[PDB]
Amino acid sequence: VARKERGWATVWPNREFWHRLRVVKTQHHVEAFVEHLNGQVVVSASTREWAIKKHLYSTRNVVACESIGRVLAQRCLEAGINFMVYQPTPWEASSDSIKRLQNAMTESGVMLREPRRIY
Amino acid sequence: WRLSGALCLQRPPLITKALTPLQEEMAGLLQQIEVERSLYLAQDLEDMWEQAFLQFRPGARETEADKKNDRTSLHRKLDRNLVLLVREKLGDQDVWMLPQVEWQPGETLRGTAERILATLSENNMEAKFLGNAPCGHYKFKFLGVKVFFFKALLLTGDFVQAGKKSRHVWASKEELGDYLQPKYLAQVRRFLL
Amino acid sequence: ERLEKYRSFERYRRRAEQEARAPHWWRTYREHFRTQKLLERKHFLRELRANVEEERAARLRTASIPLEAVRAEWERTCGPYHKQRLAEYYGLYRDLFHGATFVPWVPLHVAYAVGEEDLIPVYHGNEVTPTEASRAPEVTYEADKDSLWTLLF
Amino acid sequence: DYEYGVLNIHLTAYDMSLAESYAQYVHRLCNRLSIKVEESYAMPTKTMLTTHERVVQISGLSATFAEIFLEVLQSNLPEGVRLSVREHTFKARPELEELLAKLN
Amino acid sequence: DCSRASLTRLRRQAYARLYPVLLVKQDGSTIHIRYREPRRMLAMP
Amino acid sequence: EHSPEESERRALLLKRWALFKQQEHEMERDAIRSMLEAQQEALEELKLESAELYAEAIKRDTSLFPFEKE
RNA sequence: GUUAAUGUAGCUUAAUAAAAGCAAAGCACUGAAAAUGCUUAGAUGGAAUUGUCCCAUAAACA
Repeated sequence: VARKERGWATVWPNREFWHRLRVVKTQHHVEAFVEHLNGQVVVSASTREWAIKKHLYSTRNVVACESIGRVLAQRCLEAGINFMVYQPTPWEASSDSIKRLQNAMTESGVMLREPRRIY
Repeated sequence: WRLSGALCLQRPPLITKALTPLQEEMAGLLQQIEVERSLYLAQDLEDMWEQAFLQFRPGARETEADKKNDRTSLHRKLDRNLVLLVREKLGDQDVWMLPQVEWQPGETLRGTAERILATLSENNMEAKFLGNAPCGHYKFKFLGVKVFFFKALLLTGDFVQAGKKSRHVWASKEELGDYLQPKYLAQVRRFLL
Repeated sequence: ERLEKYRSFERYRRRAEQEARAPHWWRTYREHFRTQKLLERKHFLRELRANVEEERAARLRTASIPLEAVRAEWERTCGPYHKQRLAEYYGLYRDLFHGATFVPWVPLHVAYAVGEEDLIPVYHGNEVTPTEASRAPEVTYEADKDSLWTLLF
Repeated sequence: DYEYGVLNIHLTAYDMSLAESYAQYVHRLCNRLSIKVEESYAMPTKTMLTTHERVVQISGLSATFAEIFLEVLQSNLPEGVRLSVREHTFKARPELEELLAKLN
Repeated sequence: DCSRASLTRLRRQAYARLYPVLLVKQDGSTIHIRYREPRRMLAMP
Repeated sequence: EHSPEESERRALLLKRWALFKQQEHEMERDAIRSMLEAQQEALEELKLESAELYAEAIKRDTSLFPFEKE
């Protein structure tokens, strides 16, 4: 029953989300975040974290995305955040690495689409 | 004060060096993919022609194979660039020097630079100047002295009098350090290619 | 004209989002609404890089990671800090200590035993039904000798 | 203080692909050096067999910049590819619409 | 270096198989070129 | 059709080739930068000795180009 | 030695809670370039406190 922002019609992406998944691919590493509308990060999975680095081969990779997504999902399940909003760009959505990452989250049980609000 | 000008001539390399093995294998890779993308006895005659090329001598990629010692010759190197470099004797010094000539403030660097081209080589060499900006200036004292190092490129060269009594040597980089010990003369590499 | 122009949409987006975070004069939406470990770390990395099998799996895009190993290592390194975020996010530090914040350091573990075959864990923010919490839960938190404790639920 | 004119480069080579491959390389080197390339036009076949010639336009040079550029071109040349440097001699709605305001 | 741009690949979406041949110049230099038939050598007259 | 081992060999040498070119580009880029700085250093040196000569020299040569040489 | 440069990776007054971001490179995609996708290489040669020494060691003097 909580409010989701419904405006920003002229801007992309829409802000009608309780939670959002932000995936940033830098030169080194690749980071995935879950952030509330108020701007506080709740669950963060990054390739710059010691534990993930030792078990991976390269900071940036297609499998990396997959692996960090699986790690992110378990933390997301751990935090109890089951429903989330993902807003990829057209090329990013088509990117194979991001497609695989979404598959990991779907397999993990994290729903990439939030349910409609109750009025 | 002693006013002295000089020129660092450049001769382009005519023929390339051989490809590295990694470069060779990549040529196979671009060829094999080309075959993959390709769209579907004269050979004996071509075989006869290829051996006709083999028997016929082509100019070597490097023209040192016969020479091995022709520093005085213009065609000292073909794989890399050359620099004119002539033994000179000064009033208080006897050093292996870059070509030098006497310059005046009225004469611009190119005018002296042009005179350097033919004054010390006395040949029908063809060289070009791109910018009037000089490339090196070095001062050696015993009495104050300064030498201006210019840069030029050899368009072509008909080097007459190959066997001069002078010790003109064309050096790319190997003989620069060997013959020019002091930095004032061994730092020519800084503006050399 | 001197400055270069963004050649891709993403560059502007990354610049824009970073730009939004910075405070500004104009009103905006946001206002109203050790060394040895480093050396050892590096050495392990080099060994991982050397391993040809790691390269082959990565280029074959079949590699994977063990989640359990990462989780335990994550607990040692920065689990305290991430746990603090959840506590602040969930309001524990404001409702419990009237705004005082304490970083959790003891890797506390709790799970509700369902029968005897399996036991439901209690992580941060987890969902557990009251039926599952009928009986008291097993607690193991790796105290070490001495250092008396008090547990409060 | 004077600014170089825009100098066209006609790259003439037996093979179109090699001419294109050299044409791109100078462009990327030009782009890395911040040299603007307005056009990459292609000449017709040199019927006699034929050869293929490709233009890489280069606009803007400096005395020091020109010297450092050209010798690099000599080095970049694979050999057997013939260089050339020569001084050079429809509008859409936004361009016309702006153009009216200037003279109106 | 002349080898900087020497190694290059075709930019054609469709083309028959190209065969390597060398063109002999009057100064003796040689160039690797692509020809439609499996010839071995070419000579500049 | 290539076997996975055949692709593996070609891909492996491709990785070496990509690394080699990156090494080649980095060396050349610094080499060009150094030469220009030396030319700029050469510009500075005679300015100390005589800046007046540069007033004529710093001007570009309009007649230098066109220049053709393969 | 006098003068005087100099010790995060091209750049940064990134960082001591976790050695970062940016710049930069290759292949694929065909007008070129760019974009996009897949890939690549690296660090403190240092102590200092803010928001200079002292070494490696560069030189003019020497």
